[PDB]
Amino acid sequence: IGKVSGIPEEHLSRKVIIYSPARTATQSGSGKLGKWKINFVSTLKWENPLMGWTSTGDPYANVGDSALAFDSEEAAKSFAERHGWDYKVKKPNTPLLKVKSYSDNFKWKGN
Amino acid sequence: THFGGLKDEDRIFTNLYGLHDPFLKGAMKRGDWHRTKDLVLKGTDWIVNEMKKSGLRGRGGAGFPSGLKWSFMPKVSDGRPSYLVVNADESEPGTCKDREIMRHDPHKLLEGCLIAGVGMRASAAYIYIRGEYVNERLNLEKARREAYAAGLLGKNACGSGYDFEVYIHFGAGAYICGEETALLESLEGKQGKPRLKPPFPANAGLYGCPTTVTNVETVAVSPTILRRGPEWFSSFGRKNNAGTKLFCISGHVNKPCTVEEEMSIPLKELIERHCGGVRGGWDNLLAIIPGGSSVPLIPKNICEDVLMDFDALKAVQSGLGTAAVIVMDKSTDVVDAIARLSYFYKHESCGQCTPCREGTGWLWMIMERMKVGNAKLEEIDMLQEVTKQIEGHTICALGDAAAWPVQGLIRHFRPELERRIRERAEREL
Amino acid sequence: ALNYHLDSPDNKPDLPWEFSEANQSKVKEILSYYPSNYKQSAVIPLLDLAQQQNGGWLPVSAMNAVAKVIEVAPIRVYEVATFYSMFNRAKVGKYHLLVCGTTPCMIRGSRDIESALLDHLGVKRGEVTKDGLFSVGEMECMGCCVNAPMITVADYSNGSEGYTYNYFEDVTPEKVVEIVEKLRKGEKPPHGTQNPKRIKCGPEGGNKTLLGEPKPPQF
Amino acid sequence: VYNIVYHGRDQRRNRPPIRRYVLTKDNVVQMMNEKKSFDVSDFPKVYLTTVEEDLDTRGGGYE
Amino acid sequence: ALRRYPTGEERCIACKLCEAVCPAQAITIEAEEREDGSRRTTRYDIDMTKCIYCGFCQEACPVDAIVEGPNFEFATETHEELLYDKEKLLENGDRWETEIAENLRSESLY
Amino acid sequence: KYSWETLPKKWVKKMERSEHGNRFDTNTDYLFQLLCFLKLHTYTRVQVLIDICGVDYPSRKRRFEVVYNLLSTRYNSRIRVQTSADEV
Amino acid sequence: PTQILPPRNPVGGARVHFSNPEDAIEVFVDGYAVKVPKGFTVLQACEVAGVDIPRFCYHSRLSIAGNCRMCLVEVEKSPKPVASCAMPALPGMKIKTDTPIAKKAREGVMEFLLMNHPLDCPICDQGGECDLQDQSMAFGSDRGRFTEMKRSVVDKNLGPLVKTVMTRCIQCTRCVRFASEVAGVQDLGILGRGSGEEIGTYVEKLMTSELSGNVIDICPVGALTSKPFAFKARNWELKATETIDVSDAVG
Amino acid sequence: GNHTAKWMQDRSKKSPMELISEVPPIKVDGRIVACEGDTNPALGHPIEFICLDLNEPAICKYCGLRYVQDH
Ligand SMILES: Cc1cc2nc3c(=O)[nH]c(=O)nc-3n(C[C@H](O)[C@H](O)[C@H](O)COP(=O)(O)O)c2cc1C
Ligand code: SF4
Ligand code: SF4
Ligand code: SF4
Ligand code: SF4
Ligand code: SF4
Ligand code: FES
Ligand code: FES
Ligand SMILES: [Zn+2]
Repeated sequence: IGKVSGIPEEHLSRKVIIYSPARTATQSGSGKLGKWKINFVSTLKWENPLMGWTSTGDPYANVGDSALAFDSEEAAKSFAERHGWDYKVKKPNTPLLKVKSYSDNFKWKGN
Repeated sequence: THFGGLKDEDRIFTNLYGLHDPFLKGAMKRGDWHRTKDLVLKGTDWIVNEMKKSGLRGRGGAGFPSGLKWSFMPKVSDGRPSYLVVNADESEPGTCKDREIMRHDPHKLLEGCLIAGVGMRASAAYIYIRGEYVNERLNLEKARREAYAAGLLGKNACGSGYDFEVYIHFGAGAYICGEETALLESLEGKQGKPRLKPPFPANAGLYGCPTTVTNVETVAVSPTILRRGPEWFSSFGRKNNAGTKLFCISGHVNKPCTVEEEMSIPLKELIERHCGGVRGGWDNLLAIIPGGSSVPLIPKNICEDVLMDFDALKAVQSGLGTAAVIVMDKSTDVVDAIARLSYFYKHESCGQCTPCREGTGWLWMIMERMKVGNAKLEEIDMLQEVTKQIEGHTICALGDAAAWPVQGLIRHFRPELERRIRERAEREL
Repeated sequence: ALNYHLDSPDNKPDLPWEFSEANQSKVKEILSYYPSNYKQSAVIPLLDLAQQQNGGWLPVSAMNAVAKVIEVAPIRVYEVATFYSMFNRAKVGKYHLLVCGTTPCMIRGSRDIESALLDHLGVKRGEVTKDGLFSVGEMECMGCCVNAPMITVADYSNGSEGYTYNYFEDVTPEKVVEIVEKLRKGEKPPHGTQNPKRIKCGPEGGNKTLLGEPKPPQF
Repeated sequence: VYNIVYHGRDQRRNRPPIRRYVLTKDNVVQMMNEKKSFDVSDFPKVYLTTVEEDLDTRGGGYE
Repeated sequence: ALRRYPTGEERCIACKLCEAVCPAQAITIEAEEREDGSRRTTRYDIDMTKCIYCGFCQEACPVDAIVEGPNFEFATETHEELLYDKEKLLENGDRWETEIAENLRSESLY
Repeated sequence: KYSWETLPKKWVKKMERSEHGNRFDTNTDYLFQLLCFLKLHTYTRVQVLIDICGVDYPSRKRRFEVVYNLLSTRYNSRIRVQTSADEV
Repeated sequence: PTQILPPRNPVGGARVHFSNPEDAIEVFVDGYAVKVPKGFTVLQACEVAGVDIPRFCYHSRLSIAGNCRMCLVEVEKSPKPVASCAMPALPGMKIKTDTPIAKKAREGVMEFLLMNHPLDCPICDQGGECDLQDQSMAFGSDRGRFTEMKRSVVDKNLGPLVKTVMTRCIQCTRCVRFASEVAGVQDLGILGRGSGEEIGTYVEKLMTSELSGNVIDICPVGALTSKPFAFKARNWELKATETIDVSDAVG
Repeated sequence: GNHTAKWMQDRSKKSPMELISEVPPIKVDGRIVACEGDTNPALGHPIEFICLDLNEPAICKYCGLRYVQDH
């Protein structure tokens, strides 16, 4: 389903990374986790020399992040394998909910 | 029945007014340290049982049934030496009943430290004197040195086999540090910021060791509760509320005084009898804050026949806290008085939790507006709603203690607030 | 009152500061009260001792010395010194007259007490007098409530020896100015109720309850 | 203005959750057997609209 | 036009709200703590050709830093001029401030 | 709704909604047959295909979702028959 | 009737670590039982239930605090909304995170936080990535009744890394706990009491500790922000790659 | 300046940094100021309350204006 999809040939030998975006460390809120996204590396972005702004050349610059977000690694892998991309799934690192309680702040250092 | 009459041989805090010597050779004459060896030998379970049977409730704002509180302490010691922090620190506005026990018969307080310590399996008592009570804690350290020299405290509890030593800590000017869960920390050395309740002081309090924080008046009537009759004690006050509270008639009474008197006493009877009367006669009364400052007002139409006991004053949409009755007559600006109370709760709020830390400065700003009249007639419903946002959410009951004065002021004197607002409106234009 | 430190030649962490003698013993005793560890418990008494020793205020060098004596990071000592109100962190002169201002005082003329005291001294509220002697500072409920208006002096003249935190209660503007003048003249006015006809915390017409001679009740 | 309680005024999130329950063959054969007859008023009403000539009678040409 | 505060000092603190709200993404903002210490935009370039003139930037800006001057007469012979440079040509709003301040003083009621 | 009682149960195969406009998420095989129903039917007369909205859900297995809108000028109602067909 | 309930997996795929499969306490989060190990705070007993309870000072790595009451879920038989961060889940406890009392408690607290807080969101470096902005725009009220003089705080010098604007800071104490515990240097402090509370070193003291630049990610508010990343970008412009680091061999 | 040398190539009109560093700091009474903007609270920046506990002038971040305690 890569050939019928009209995508040019040179963008079906692309190497993607099917990660799950970790939580933004700045804000302690999990409302953006569990949305697996293909990551077309799309690193090539120069600076259009007339003005200060940048200028990509890869068509898959933004769609990796924007508007292409699956809901499960199986669906994302099925997607990146239909289209014939070389996906390397990077598993998401999840937190241990280690047991913790308030009364541990007021622990007694014996003597 | 009809309460109020307490005879001079039934007052527990003799030498209240410091007329006689407070220390030993002057305390043994008043029955202090009389036969505490027998009491300690009577055991811990017997002490807790007689305190529960006497129905003694918390002399402090909490109003919790003492004895039952002392049964919360662990029986088998698991290495953590159970402490006993005495809440000498008050700092509640209106309350001097502690100041007349720390000085002026402190040996009752020390003997109560000992008797409650053997009562709750304690191992040391930290009398957290309020910081400003410098002369009071000097008298108390004098009496402590005495009770140490007289073999009463320390390495043998009054010659008994109980190792119990009383150390005297003193804070430094913080009403917030006085709270039960904040006493433990302000004494642990950290700031006087309360801890959350899920760890209860009886389970993990001072130094993480179990402990129970008791107001001096509850710990100090404990000796005479045991030496006299727990039936005799419970013979005062109404059914549930029983004992002889130490009152402090604070302001706008022609003869302000702190006087010990039976609980369940009619507030009007107390005012008219002991402290004289509301300045300018009872018909001059405007409002009364019956407990300390942590309690709503009483608008003088439900202050005639209200009894100074926990249950009735709670049923009158108020509370009996330290029973530091503050009286206000028709000459005062009651909104300015409650504005200064809210300023007090803004100042003495350790700021640990957001609902109090911020909303109390907010209550102070709204009160300093409404006392001039700068508000709008719907803010009196914001003020009610702001107070109800503060009340249930704060870590300790200071949030309560800061939402309750304003809540009571609104609930009762909403006509006066609305009148000030409308008068400001008509002053404009 | 800033909740942080602005260096000054009088007050900076460079200055060497340490408990003088006749106070090292008090330090040892205070630390003896609380256990070997948890000696942090003694930060309130040690800080108050440093405040008495340094004439009424806590320089940062003093907080650092208390931290060295008590073995916690100086931030914890700084946190407790800025938290508790009795710890003055800037010089408050020699006496620092603390006039209560809560409602049980406010309704009983404590605002007039403070205004009379201020206009007599001539300082805004908390500024120290040019004489360096006096300073006024509002304080919330001081316990002295039935003794309706009150004023607490903190005699910092001698230091940890003549340190008297006297309660001058039941005062009036005239009583307050008299107390201040008798304080600047050197002597120590008699504390307690500045209003006779009442014993301490008494009903103002002679107590009406505690009259009979105390004696062991029927046990 | 001075009553900013929101969860009562909320519209974005103050809605009943989606109740997506499955129907299996038993349920629909039960429903088909329960539907005994299609009496009138179990039928969708017609949006009746007829045309009627009018020149300027609405208000008299003045609105 | 990027407005200024009456006492000089470009009104444009670099929050990037207009760069965010822009439907056509015309505004490219790069920010740097200037030596004075107060944030400011090293690059504030609106691409007028890639701009829909919807006034979203005027609404989104918190301090009214970016406003649309009633100019509308700026047809340029060459496209590169039509890309309004970083805070230099949008800084020509100082000439239009006499009319922009008037329009804002009369519209702020809405 | 009357339309769900008469409609053969198999035709409304997968889903069915009851607000924001009602829909019969059907199967691709029974679609034009389902569109034959709701039109040329006395009590359900749509006659008007308002719109055919392709919707692409990449995370599904049947990627697209061809959302046929349908207006019923007679009974003044609007039904949104849907489907699901992937790229091939 | 053959409903299809959502899966209700943990909040962030959080692996729940049973110390043993015997002491699993079963609590009801919005009438949906969840088996949490013994000792889980109500907040963690809800993060096991997928319910994301708004927290300002509760960090899983850091200690537990009540410096604010943004969580306040209503458990079944308690008289007041219990702070979820410190209340340990008891077996059978019924946690109602969305009951009107819980939502009103959350709105109350998010009004107090935004009461003395300055309107620095445009000039705040963490304007987009802000717990306060994203909790006000999601759980806090749409309007604020406070129209008075907010309190303001000077900006402490905490070094060439952490730009400090303590006026924005909500005094949740998260950083003063991070520097005392994880960073272990003990320089930050909650100086003063009341609204006058100020977070930072009492004497001008650059945070000499390494590992103390993470206080910015710890900080739920712009107050503590990277001074190197002074204002150069925004939370939305930044395209993020989950790279690794090569400076030190900890990787 | 150097930051202002990135967007301004005129270098003849005074750089905004100098235009704001040459306006004197505004005396005030209390310990907190408003600086709502120019004059009209609706044509200035969101009101930014500044603390004046320090001795040096505390700038308003949005407008660059400076306030001193004036005790
Ligand atoms: C708002 C508040 C005010 C308090 N005020 C006092 C007080 O004035 N005196 C005191 O001894 N304890 C005070 N406490 C501490 C406890 O409420 C309680 O009084 C003490 O821990 C035990 O007293 P009891 O054993 O007589 O109940 C206060 C606590 C709170 C939360
Ligand atoms: S903010 Fe109020 S409730 Fe919270 S710890 Fe401080 S005084 Fe207690
Ligand atoms: S009007 Fe403003 S926000 Fe809209 S496209 Fe143009 S520059 Fe962008
Ligand atoms: S123009 Fe407005 S939105 Fe854009 S950076 Fe400046 S202040 Fe922010
Ligand atoms: S932290 Fe910054 S962005 Fe967030 S609400 Fe506060 S000022 Fe606004
Ligand atoms: S500086 Fe940040 S982390 Fe520290 S208390 Fe303030 S808001 Fe919390
Ligand atoms: S009135 Fe509270 S102590 Fe003077
Ligand atoms: S974060 Fe749990 S209540 Fe403050
Ligand atoms: Zn400004």
